Amino acid sequence: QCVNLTTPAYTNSFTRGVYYPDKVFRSSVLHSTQDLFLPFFSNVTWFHARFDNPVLPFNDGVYFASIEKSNIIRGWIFGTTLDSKTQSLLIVNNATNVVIKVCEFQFCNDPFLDVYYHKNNKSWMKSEFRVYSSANNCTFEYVSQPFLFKNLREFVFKNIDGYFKIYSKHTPINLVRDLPQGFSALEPLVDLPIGINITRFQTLLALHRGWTAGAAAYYVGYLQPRTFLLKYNENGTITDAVDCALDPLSETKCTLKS
Amino acid sequence: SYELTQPPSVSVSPGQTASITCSGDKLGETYASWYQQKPGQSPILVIYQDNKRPSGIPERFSGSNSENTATLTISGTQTMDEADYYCQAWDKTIAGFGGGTKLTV
Amino acid sequence: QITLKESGPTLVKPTQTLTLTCKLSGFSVNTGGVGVGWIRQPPGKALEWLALIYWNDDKLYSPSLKSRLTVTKDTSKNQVVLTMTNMDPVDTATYYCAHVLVWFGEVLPDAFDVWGQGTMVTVSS
Ligand SMILES: *[C@@H]1O[C@H](CO)[C@@H](O[C@@H]2O[C@H](CO)[C@@H](O[C@@H]3O[C@H](CO)[C@@H](O)[C@H](O)[C@@H]3O)[C@H](O)[C@H]2NC(C)=O)[C@H](O)[C@H]1NC(C)=O
Ligand SMILES: *[C@@H]1O[C@H](CO)[C@@H](O)[C@H](O)[C@H]1NC(C)=O
Ligand SMILES: *[C@@H]1O[C@H](CO)[C@@H](O)[C@H](O)[C@H]1NC(C)=O
Ligand SMILES: *[C@@H]1O[C@H](CO)[C@@H](O)[C@H](O)[C@H]1NC(C)=O
Ligand SMILES: *[C@@H]1O[C@H](CO)[C@@H](O)[C@H](O)[C@H]1NC(C)=O
Ligand SMILES: *[C@@H]1O[C@H](CO)[C@@H](O)[C@H](O)[C@H]1NC(C)=O
Ligand SMILES: *[C@@H]1O[C@H](CO)[C@@H](O)[C@H](O)[C@H]1NC(C)=O
Repeated sequence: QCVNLTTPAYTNSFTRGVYYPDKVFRSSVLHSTQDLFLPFFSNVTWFHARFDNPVLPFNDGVYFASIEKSNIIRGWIFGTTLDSKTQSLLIVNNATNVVIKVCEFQFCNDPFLDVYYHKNNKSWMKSEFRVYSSANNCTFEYVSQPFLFKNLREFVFKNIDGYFKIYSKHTPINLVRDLPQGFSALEPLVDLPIGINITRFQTLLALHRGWTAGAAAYYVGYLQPRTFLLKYNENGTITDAVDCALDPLSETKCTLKS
Repeated sequence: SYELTQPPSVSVSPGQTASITCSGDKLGETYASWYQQKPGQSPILVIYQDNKRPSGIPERFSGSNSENTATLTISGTQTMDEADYYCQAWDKTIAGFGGGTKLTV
Repeated sequence: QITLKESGPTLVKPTQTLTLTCKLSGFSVNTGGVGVGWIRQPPGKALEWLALIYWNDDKLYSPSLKSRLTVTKDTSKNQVVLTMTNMDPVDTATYYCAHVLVWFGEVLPDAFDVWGQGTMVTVSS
């Protein structure tokens, strides 16, 4: 079922990629924490979906964001060799549910979902699934509700002590082709007790027929071990954050807890 | 319901091509489908999404949809193709079947 | 394979309520993308669509009959039940249930691939 159809830019992520570091409720407080966060005012790699779906490094954790209207980006593949030799993690959002599996998958040279559209540009139907040819020795399976003006979706992927932890946020965006300037904290989505080695990942697109895609783009950044001062409002929501390693002004604010 | 008109009957000689039309208001915007019903039996899907056949349906059956008119064509019509043919179209979740065309051979 | 089986009363009186049950196999009513519709066919006449239910309990009804039609599904028995009230002699027909192909995103009905055998219901005194 594999189709051998073959032939970046950077943006400024001002104050984004911050997530609730734990599950402890806090309010009306400035709290200092140390964890893996996206550095402020960093160079985030910008890809377009003609589509770009290369294999990217995972490093110590991945900040992933997408802007789209037609729901082209459906999921991700995480692993090492990304073939039948090792276990790998497949996260895909289908028409009704999100399917998360860990198996010895044999992925296609260029994996994707094969869909077609109605005469209108809102409805769609599946034709086939062209991501892998096999899925042997499955160890983990989880099914839940889908992860899903353009739609902005942000995810943070961490892998600590065997747990693949996903944080997320979904907001509307009124920009044409870039990330918003402002602050928004990501919330815990799911904790997956998997126990596998991840060094690389790939983005899965829904393509249609040879095969093409509509207008969409996504951004990839990386997390670093940095100190942040998080501002919790009266309702316990983080409304601001200071990157203590950004500049001398932030250092002063973090030192004085203000 | 959705308004959808068919001819009352079609009559061809064996070996000829039968053509059954189906006229609506918005068939140029939505998808049409066709069913074949024999006497005493439930209808069988022959064409869906304008021109796609289900597995098991003979290559004799084809069709199209343009200018708000949909058609079903039977090439090399056999005497075993005698049946009442119906067209269907959905207007944004509003169903509608045609009156049905009696095809004789 | 996929199959559907209609059952229920084959005779009701005027002003009585008819209940028809569609017993299905090969798929579950709780499975995404699944829908089951009801269609009737009076003797010598064309098919008329009545209603269909989606796996997510969303429902579509024919505007002209909506006021008399209720559709529910049994999530344990894999059965779809149609209730049609206040029937008149003119409502005599063969009733069918069938599988519905469904478009996603903006959810729409497409076509009926697998049909049941159908059951004849007469309305008379
Ligand atoms: C999107 O993915 C989900 C999860 O894979 C799909 O739901 C699953 O669909 C399969 C059928 O394709 C169901 O299998 C059935 O399992 C029962 C036993 O529980 C068995 O008796 C049946 O014969 C059949 O094997 C599966 O249970 C179901 N899982 C869940 C959680 O619903 C979903 O259908 C996919 N969406 C689309 C549009 O395909
Ligand atoms: C796709 O091309 C690669 C070479 O880049 C080859 O190794 C692989 O076997 C091909 N797969 C198919 C299905 O043609
Ligand atoms: C981002 O890249 C630009 C060059 O395109 C460079 O001038 C700038 O200093 C870089 N900023 C960071 C934080 O790396
Ligand atoms: C869907 O998009 C195509 C390309 O822009 C357009 O030609 C077509 O008319 C659109 N469909 C509808 C119902 O407008
Ligand atoms: C499961 O792994 C073993 C090796 O430990 C392998 O021999 C077996 O074939 C695998 N199962 C499947 C279905 O491939
Ligand atoms: C993951 O695999 C890479 C080689 O692909 C290896 O260098 C690294 O140490 C492995 N990590 C773990 C936790 O096994
Ligand atoms: C806290 O929640 C209340 C509603 O319960 C809202 O009126 C108030 O503005 C919120 N405070 C902040 C800082 O958002």
